[PDB]
Amino acid sequence: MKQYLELMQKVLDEGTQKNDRTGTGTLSIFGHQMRFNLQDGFPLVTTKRCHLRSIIHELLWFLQGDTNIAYLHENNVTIWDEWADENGDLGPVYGKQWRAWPTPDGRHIDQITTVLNQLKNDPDSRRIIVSAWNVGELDKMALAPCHAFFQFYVADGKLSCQLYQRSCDVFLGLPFNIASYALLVHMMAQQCDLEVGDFVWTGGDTHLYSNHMDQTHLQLSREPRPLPKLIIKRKPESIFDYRFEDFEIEGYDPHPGIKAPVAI
Amino acid sequence: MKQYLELMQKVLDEGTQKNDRTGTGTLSIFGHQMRFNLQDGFPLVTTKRCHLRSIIHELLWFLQGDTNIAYLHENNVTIWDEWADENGDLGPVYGKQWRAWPTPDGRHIDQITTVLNQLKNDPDSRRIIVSAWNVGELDKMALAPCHAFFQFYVADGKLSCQLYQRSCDVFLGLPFNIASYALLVHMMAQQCDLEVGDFVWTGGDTHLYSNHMDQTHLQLSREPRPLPKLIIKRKPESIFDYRFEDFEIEGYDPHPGIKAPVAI
Ligand SMILES: Cc1nc(=O)c2cc(CN(C)c3ccc(C(=O)N[C@@H](CCC(=O)O)C(=O)O)s3)ccc2[nH]1
Ligand SMILES: Cc1nc(=O)c2cc(CN(C)c3ccc(C(=O)N[C@@H](CCC(=O)O)C(=O)O)s3)ccc2[nH]1
Ligand SMILES: *c1cc(=O)[nH]c(=O)n1[C@H]1C[C@H](O)[C@@H](COP(=O)(O)O)O1
Ligand SMILES: *c1cc(=O)[nH]c(=O)n1[C@H]1C[C@H](O)[C@@H](COP(=O)(O)O)O1
Repeated sequence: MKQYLELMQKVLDEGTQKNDRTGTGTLSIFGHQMRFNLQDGFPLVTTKRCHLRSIIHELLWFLQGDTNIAYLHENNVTIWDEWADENGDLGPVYGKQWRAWPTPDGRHIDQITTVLNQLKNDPDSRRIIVSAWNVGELDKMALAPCHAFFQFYVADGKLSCQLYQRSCDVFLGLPFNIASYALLVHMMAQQCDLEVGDFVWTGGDTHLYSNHMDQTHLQLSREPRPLPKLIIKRKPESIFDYRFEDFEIEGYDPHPGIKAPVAI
Repeated sequence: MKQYLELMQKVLDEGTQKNDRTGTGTLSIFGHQMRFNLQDGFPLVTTKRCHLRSIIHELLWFLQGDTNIAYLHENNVTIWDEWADENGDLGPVYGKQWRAWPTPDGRHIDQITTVLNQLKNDPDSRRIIVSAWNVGELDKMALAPCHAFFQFYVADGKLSCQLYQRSCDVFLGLPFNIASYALLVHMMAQQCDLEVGDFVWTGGDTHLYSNHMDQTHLQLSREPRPLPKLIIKRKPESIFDYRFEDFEIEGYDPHPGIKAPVAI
């Protein structure tokens, strides 16, 4: 989509070569922001084919508060397999922090129903935030939160969200991370009787792995297609009540898929 | 500064009227990014005289892990007075989270020592982060962290920093918060023998209070002037050892100060 392909060109035009944790090497920029108006269409990348099925299941998993991959395995999603231990555990990553952030005096905060209650009862709050960056449990996590912190905002009956992604693999994770949060914004807005506004993506270390260069130029030679449309077929009683079958993407005609190795 | 006045105008042309928690009223936008190259000069606003003494003592108060305004008073800095209790405490705000984030099991993480050790031993890390947004202690704080989360980055021997500020009073808090983190970048870079890079500012709810319209219009009438340069006179033996006397600003020629009421 125009924003995404301009980001790729930007990393190529001004990225600095950097060595990294996995030993693969990246081309990197620091600091970027893009905005997607969710009323223009659902932001699912069309210059390569993305698997919506994996995106939806991972988001339903996060919302259930789950951090073990068995659910994802029951649904034929293997995107988190490489970081899971022998028991299928990833440690207190996203789902646990969203649904049960532990306090130092023995409580657990459910940040997702806190946010829902804020949007319903106090939508002009400047504190409507969900953080996955829990400094005291970072060491128990298989991988530190890439999409770390996000904030909601309501203006003129529309819900907007801004995500700070501290680390971003542009080719592989970012198509998935944009679609996932746009989906979350449609579900929140449906629960609060709000319209969808903007998804704003802000990035920290935004990079392209050295072994993704050919597939990046191949993708960069393609014209974006019209954006698909998201249809939710049901309003569940709670945001924790949605299921895969409630969503319908319409009009998605992508270019061929492009395979790329994930750096572990 | 060009970017600062540009944001100021953008909030006026684009802002939506919001009833906020103080019953004052704001015009706000959501999602904004600004980039300051620290090689070009220290970003202290010149279209109004800013008081650097207050900026320095607050940042030094933060690095000492102190949340009691007694120290600020010892140095006659009055900025946090309206939020402290009968004993001068603000609760576990900025300073406490930066130097002793409480783990669920009773320990504390010093995020500043962690960051110094990462910049020295692993500068390619994509995890060099300080979070003041401690979900389990927010209810104890007099005001929730405005400048909430920040990340360091190193490329080509230069140290960059991005701040995510979830709530921003453009006229009062922002000149102050920008100078504050530019200063911290200069001190970290000196301790880690790096050159300064970019200070990237990203805002969430970015606003102008209804009772600052006149002084915002006054400020928008003034030509920005060349940026000052910062000199750190002494190299302390740790980042916890700077003192007010070690910093000099040079070439700071501002337009006259502009007085404006704070919303409490
Ligand atoms: C280096 C690295 N980059 C990543 O983007 C990344 C992503 C996740 C998890 N995640 C959020 C994923 C999103 C997309 C993925 C992926 O493997 N995509 C394949 C297709 C998988 C499928 O069939 O659905 C692809 O798009 O080619 S994995 C975990 C660690 C990571 N590590
Ligand atoms: C509504 C609100 N807006 C703020 O910007 C704000 C800022 C702080 C703390 N802070 C970050 C402060 C920075 C600057 C301030 C101020 O009143 N400045 C005056 C005079 C003080 C001085 O610097 O000598 C000025 O800049 O002229 S207060 C606390 C609560 C807030 N509340
Ligand atoms: C992490 C997880 C996700 O959902 N999407 C992402 O883009 N990533 C990427 C970022 C980086 O390339 C790697 C995580 O490694 P690190 O912790 O930043 O070193 O996966
Ligand atoms: C908070 C403190 C700071 O250092 N900088 C800021 O700009 N502010 C402002 C933001 C907002 O106007 C107010 C805090 O109120 P709220 O918690 O956002 O409702 O102070």
